[PDB]
Amino acid sequence: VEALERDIISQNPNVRWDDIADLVEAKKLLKEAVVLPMWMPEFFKGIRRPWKGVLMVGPPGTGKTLLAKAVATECKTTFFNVSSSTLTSKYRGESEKLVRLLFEMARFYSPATIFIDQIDSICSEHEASRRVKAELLVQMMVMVLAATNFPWDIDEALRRRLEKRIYIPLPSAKGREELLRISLRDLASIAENMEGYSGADITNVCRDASLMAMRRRIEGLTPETMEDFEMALKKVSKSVSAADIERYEKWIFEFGSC
Repeated sequence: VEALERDIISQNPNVRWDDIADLVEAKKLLKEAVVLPMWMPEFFKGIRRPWKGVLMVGPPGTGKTLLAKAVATECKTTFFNVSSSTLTSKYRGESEKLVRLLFEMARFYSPATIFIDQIDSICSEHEASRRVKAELLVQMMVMVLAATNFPWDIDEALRRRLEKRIYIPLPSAKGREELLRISLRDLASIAENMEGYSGADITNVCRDASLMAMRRRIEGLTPETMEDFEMALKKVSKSVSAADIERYEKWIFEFGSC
């Protein structure tokens, strides 16, 4: 199916750079994307070129899929929001040669970016998954970006194809402080308290801390806040264990250029 590719994947129109805090990661993803540079080596000189594959690896809740659009929007490229899990699911019939055709569509549109979310979920209809991996290989001007919350389950075959591998981490004490701000409009001691908490764990621990405690004590007593935070801060987990965070750091030491 050609026409239906255009409405969902080809265009989910991206137009922003700096958003949702995460200032430390955005920078890193901005130093390796090198937009103000990257247009130029693309333009005229060879021997020095864009990365033949960029793998974003890291913990969830960092929203790397947003960071994809955030890169493609600055280089003024046509953006492709292709899920890796979507090709195996939505197209059983030999329509998977449409990975190749997809790349052909990218070449057609001069500036292009092909983001593949959930790369890890490929080898995991096995035969279909085997075919699509092959089409992805033979295909790999444009730009190709990948994303995985499980870098370890990426096979060594597609891994090598990824030239640049970068770690997209959780918000540090400064992001999680400002995420606290965004979720509310005293925040300092709360932010530095414990690492690991992702933006989602933050933007909900606020809500508990906000009124699940506040209203409860005004609805509790008679008719006729900082304490609540720490109280309801330990009624939520991080959903990313220190050991799991320890895992990403290890993978990026052994396969990533950090």
